Amino acid sequence: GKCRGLRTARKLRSHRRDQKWHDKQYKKAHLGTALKANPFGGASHAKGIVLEKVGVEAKQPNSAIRKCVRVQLIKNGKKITAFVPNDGCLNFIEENDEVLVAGFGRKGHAVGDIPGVRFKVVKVANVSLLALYKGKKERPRS
Amino acid sequence: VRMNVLADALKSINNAEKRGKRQVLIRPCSKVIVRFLTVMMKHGYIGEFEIIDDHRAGKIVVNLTGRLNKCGVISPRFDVQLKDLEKWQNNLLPSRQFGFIVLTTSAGIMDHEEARRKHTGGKILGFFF
Amino acid sequence: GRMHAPGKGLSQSALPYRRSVPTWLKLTSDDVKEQIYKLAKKGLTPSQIGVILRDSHGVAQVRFVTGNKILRILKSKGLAPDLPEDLYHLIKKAVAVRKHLERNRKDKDAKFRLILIESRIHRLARYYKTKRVLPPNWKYESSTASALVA
RNA sequence: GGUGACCACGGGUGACGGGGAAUCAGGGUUCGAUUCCGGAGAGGGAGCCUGAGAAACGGCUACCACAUCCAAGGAAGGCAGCAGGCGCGCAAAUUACCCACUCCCGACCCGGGGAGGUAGUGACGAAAAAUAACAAUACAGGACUCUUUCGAGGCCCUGUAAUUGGAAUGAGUCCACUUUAAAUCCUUUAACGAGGAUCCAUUGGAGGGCAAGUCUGGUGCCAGCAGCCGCGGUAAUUCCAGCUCCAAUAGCGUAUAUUAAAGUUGCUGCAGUUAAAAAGCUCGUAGUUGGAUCUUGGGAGCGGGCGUCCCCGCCUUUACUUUGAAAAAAUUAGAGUGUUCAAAGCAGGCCCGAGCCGCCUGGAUACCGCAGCUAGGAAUAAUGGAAUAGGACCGCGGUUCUAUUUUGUUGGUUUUCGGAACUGAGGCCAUGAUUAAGAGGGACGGCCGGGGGCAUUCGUAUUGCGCCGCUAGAGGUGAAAUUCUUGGACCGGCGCAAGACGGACCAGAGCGAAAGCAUUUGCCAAGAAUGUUUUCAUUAAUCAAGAACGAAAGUCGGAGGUUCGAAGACGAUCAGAUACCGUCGUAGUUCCGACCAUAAACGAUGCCGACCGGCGAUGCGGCGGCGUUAUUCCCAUGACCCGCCGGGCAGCUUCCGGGAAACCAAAGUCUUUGGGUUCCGGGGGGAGUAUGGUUGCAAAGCUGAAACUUAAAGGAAUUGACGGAAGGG
RNA sequence: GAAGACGGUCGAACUUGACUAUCUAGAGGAAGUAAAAGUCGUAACAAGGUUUCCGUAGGUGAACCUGCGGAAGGAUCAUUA
RNA sequence: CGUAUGUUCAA
Ligand SMILES: [K+]
Ligand SMILES: [K+]
Ligand SMILES: [K+]
Ligand SMILES: [K+]
Ligand SMILES: [K+]
Ligand SMILES: [K+]
Ligand SMILES: [K+]
Ligand SMILES: [Mg+2]
Ligand SMILES: [Mg+2]
Ligand SMILES: [Mg+2]
Ligand SMILES: [Mg+2]
Ligand SMILES: [Mg+2]
Ligand SMILES: [Mg+2]
Ligand SMILES: [Mg+2]
Ligand SMILES: [Mg+2]
Ligand SMILES: [Mg+2]
Ligand SMILES: [Mg+2]
Ligand SMILES: [Mg+2]
Ligand SMILES: [Mg+2]
Ligand SMILES: [Mg+2]
Ligand SMILES: [Mg+2]
Ligand SMILES: [Mg+2]
Ligand SMILES: [Mg+2]
Ligand SMILES: [Mg+2]
Ligand SMILES: [Mg+2]
Ligand SMILES: [Mg+2]
Ligand SMILES: [Mg+2]
Ligand SMILES: [Mg+2]
Ligand SMILES: [Mg+2]
Ligand SMILES: [Mg+2]
Ligand SMILES: [Mg+2]
Ligand SMILES: [Mg+2]
Ligand SMILES: [Mg+2]
Ligand SMILES: [Mg+2]
Ligand SMILES: [Mg+2]
Ligand SMILES: [Mg+2]
Ligand SMILES: [Mg+2]
Ligand SMILES: [Mg+2]
Ligand SMILES: [Mg+2]
Ligand SMILES: [Mg+2]
Ligand SMILES: [Mg+2]
Ligand SMILES: [Mg+2]
Ligand SMILES: [Mg+2]
Ligand SMILES: [Mg+2]
Ligand SMILES: [Mg+2]
Ligand SMILES: [Mg+2]
Ligand SMILES: [Mg+2]
Ligand SMILES: [Mg+2]
Ligand SMILES: [Mg+2]
Ligand SMILES: [Mg+2]
Ligand SMILES: [Mg+2]
Ligand SMILES: [Mg+2]
Ligand SMILES: [Mg+2]
Ligand SMILES: [Mg+2]
Ligand SMILES: [Mg+2]
Ligand SMILES: [Mg+2]
Ligand SMILES: [Mg+2]
Ligand SMILES: [Mg+2]
Ligand SMILES: [Mg+2]
Ligand SMILES: [Mg+2]
Ligand SMILES: [Mg+2]
Ligand SMILES: [Mg+2]
Ligand SMILES: [Mg+2]
Repeated sequence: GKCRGLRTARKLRSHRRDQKWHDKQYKKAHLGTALKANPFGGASHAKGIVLEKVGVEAKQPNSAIRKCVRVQLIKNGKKITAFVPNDGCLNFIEENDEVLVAGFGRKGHAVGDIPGVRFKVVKVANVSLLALYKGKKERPRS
Repeated sequence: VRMNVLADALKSINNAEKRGKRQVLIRPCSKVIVRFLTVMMKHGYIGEFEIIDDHRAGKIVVNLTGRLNKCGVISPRFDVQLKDLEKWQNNLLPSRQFGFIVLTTSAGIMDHEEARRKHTGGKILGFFF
Repeated sequence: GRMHAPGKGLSQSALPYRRSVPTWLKLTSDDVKEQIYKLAKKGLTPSQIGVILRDSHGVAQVRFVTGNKILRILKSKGLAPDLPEDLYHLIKKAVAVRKHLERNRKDKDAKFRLILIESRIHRLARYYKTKRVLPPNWKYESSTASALVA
């Protein structure tokens, strides 16, 4: 069992320090590799340029074509796949547009049936996807 | 090896108490054991006990009254200040209505309520309820 | 249990409660202490000296008859061994095991037992050095230890 | 020399430090660039002048980077001050007014201050708070009483851009007035200003978790939704819509860091037989932990709160505990106080009559860890005093040294004087050593064991060979064939040679730290247990580093090579058969010497210690006891029988108790949670992979990540189904 | 008493080299992961049709097969003087 | 003696 002597504060402190590296929640935030590898670089959002529109096949047991875009982030040049939510929102997006991208809500993990997509589009052409979807504003037509 | 005679004694009393025995043999015996037993006697949790002299550490035979729920030792003997005594009571005793924490203080070995009255903190020995 | 074995044996001596000398012992404290001197001078270890006194002279505990332990009696008379008997016997065993290994180098068991024996020697010698019984720099030299014992 | 496993040195830091912030059972986790204090820097370094004070940058000099002007000779620069621009980004305001406040500098009551104040932008965040209210008619409905139960009357209440009706008001606009340095907003006021009071509340959701439709239309595993489970394949409670309803509300949704939830980092307080996990095993230094034992019944008054009880007492080690001092403010808790309430602020309140010098106040308090300091306590834990007495204490005799004094006309003092050393003889102390641990070491005694090493001996079998006999087959298999064979195979007999192996006896038996260990005899050293009125006296437990041993396979050098047999060859089998089957057969298997360090190295279960039910055995040791048998009688000793004790391998039973259960007398003595200590797990993968280090002849061993991916993977047990499983039909 | 100079000191900076940290290009090579309806076999799950699994070693399209030692998490808690 | 296999989702 664990040591309990009155002079074991160092041993108990040292052991908890070592064993704290063995849960991925701590090692993700305290190693630095995760932050370096993070496409957003520790940011909640990131801007980028739509390289192309791509369709992702939904995982079994579902069947659908999830609409996404390949985006190259401005701040670091990394390439990510961002899901485009809602029914006809992919039509608003065109090639080589500035898009504000956010996370999918699972802190760096895929959400639902879309395989390997960890990001979603919030604004396109500096106008919100929701306001476009709800008819508040229109794709900056020049 | 045996690092704590008091731990061995209190565990032996606890096991015989749960088994419904009327008497328990305690070996070896120490002043700390006898003073601890006396604190339980003054509160009625155990009956008379007879220390037996063997020109050695000593053996004891305790008469059990079927009143102990648990007599446990605390290792190591943490230093207990008066302010921290309440947080020890909430952690070691089933309620404040009964049960005692045995402290070794400069004044002497005593329960937690007598220590509060004498305004002396000390090192914790064990508890019973 | 044993420090260098899995055994948990209990065999030992149970000393009686009564420390007083019995009435049937006609041997006085001095007379017993002079008999100790003959046996130690004859080359017997304190351990052995107690057996001859207990087996044939009725002296159950020299300490009870004389008030002093045998080794403590021998120290006063100057007959005490240079090396403590327990340490001496562990060194003697190590020499015998090491003699066996020189001619039986395939005896991996004897190699294992020797490490245990030398471990007990160092634990014992560490204790004697602390209580200042052995010089502050006594070291067991397996090469030169054969001359000390037998 | 100094520093280091009590972590030095080196590296990292999305590190300025603290007061503090968020979260809150207790313990704790995270944040602290940021208005207060401390520090540091002014594009990067360096060097300086002046000055009390600077290594100053709204000082200078040089260099470096960048950059401006030029007539090309030169000259000039520093916003991490306030604005403002650009760039970067997910990400942050006016090139506004003022010294009135607050305070600072100066020769100074007078000047100045982008310090600071004021307004602007401002859904960062916080506080207060509209978006109606009422009355009657109406229609259901309750409601209150009576009555044929029905029914009726008045009355209270609710749904209706119901039918209305006229009351009220502030958002708004807008005189003045106040505010203020000047303004502003707020506060007040006059005017005006509400019926669809269109002066029109949103954002999310409506299968579950989780409050709210199985309404209607559209689509048809598409489009989409969906944090998770899941919805959608032509009647979708989930998509897209309409209607309705629900949640919060001037605010809601989403992303991301972090906290609780997480006893999912466990000190409190988790796990490690089977779910993830105890190192193959042992030794061992740091570390951690460590048996018992030294003044306790103690005059009370220190009662009758009656006691042969009491709170009260009076028969200078270290940790610890109690106390006192000092510990910025703000923040936090908290007292007072109608900011109108409130977040806030530190104000306010009484008395009108004279303010004759108005009075009456408040501007608390607590916490400030650790260390340090102070004064008590003396249990607990550690440590020390006499053992070659080099001992405590009391006086005694000497050999010495030095200041003051004890002689005030000097000096010599007649000096004495006390202290500090060395030294001798004494007396005296009850003279001085706790115990001997169901802790350990060691001695001895008689045993005991497939424990280890060396040598030796025997056994039959397998294979080969020689001779002899008879004979045509033998072998092998599911069937075969490869194969051996009248050159006589196989089989039978005799004999020889080699190498391996040690059957049966052989057990839920023994021994060893594990790995492992079995023919006889000899030799060598070792070991547990038991027995002991022997000895030592805490010498111990566990263990980072470190070290010995470590099946099999594998590797290196030498010897040997029967048997088996990776590889290989072949014959079968088969759709194929690189296999299972068969015939051969290399390495190896064997001995010696050097490596290797891994196994389902398993009891998948660390070690040491204590306690907790019963029963029959069993092996070792000892003790006791009818009887049987041999030892010819005796004696003891063996074989057997009946018990006991101790150490061990186990077994049965049990509602000890535990556990998810299987089960476990330990895997129990655990929310009634703490004997000591080592290793080690934190969803499944990626992966024991990459990479660096290290070891190795090699094979590899050890140490050991990350990116990314995923909503299960897994344990135990249940019911079914299935089985080229069994049993009965 | 100015310019100026020998020497000393502090010493930016520049060149060269060394060490180190991070990022990054790369023919080719060799992995891993994901993905509604690909090809070859059938290795594991029942005695999975050769019980399975561990270590080690060799071999083969691929799962795997084979040798040697081990485990039962087995398909046996048991086999009789 | 001797044989292998059974497209995706769906109660
Ligand atoms: K001013
Ligand atoms: K709907
Ligand atoms: K708790
Ligand atoms: K023959
Ligand atoms: K037994
Ligand atoms: K089943
Ligand atoms: K499907
Ligand atoms: Mg976690
Ligand atoms: Mg699919
Ligand atoms: Mg579906
Ligand atoms: Mg999923
Ligand atoms: Mg022994
Ligand atoms: Mg040990
Ligand atoms: Mg013994
Ligand atoms: Mg920094
Ligand atoms: Mg910080
Ligand atoms: Mg700060
Ligand atoms: Mg910063
Ligand atoms: Mg500051
Ligand atoms: Mg400065
Ligand atoms: Mg700058
Ligand atoms: Mg400067
Ligand atoms: Mg400036
Ligand atoms: Mg300045
Ligand atoms: Mg600026
Ligand atoms: Mg002025
Ligand atoms: Mg409105
Ligand atoms: Mg829901
Ligand atoms: Mg509901
Ligand atoms: Mg339809
Ligand atoms: Mg857990
Ligand atoms: Mg496991
Ligand atoms: Mg183990
Ligand atoms: Mg140690
Ligand atoms: Mg103790
Ligand atoms: Mg407050
Ligand atoms: Mg045999
Ligand atoms: Mg090690
Ligand atoms: Mg070795
Ligand atoms: Mg081997
Ligand atoms: Mg070999
Ligand atoms: Mg060889
Ligand atoms: Mg073939
Ligand atoms: Mg063969
Ligand atoms: Mg291993
Ligand atoms: Mg294991
Ligand atoms: Mg050990
Ligand atoms: Mg035995
Ligand atoms: Mg626990
Ligand atoms: Mg994991
Ligand atoms: Mg490596
Ligand atoms: Mg799923
Ligand atoms: Mg498993
Ligand atoms: Mg197989
Ligand atoms: Mg198969
Ligand atoms: Mg098989
Ligand atoms: Mg199987
Ligand atoms: Mg092959
Ligand atoms: Mg093969
Ligand atoms: Mg197929
Ligand atoms: Mg098919
Ligand atoms: Mg199928
Ligand atoms: Mg169906």
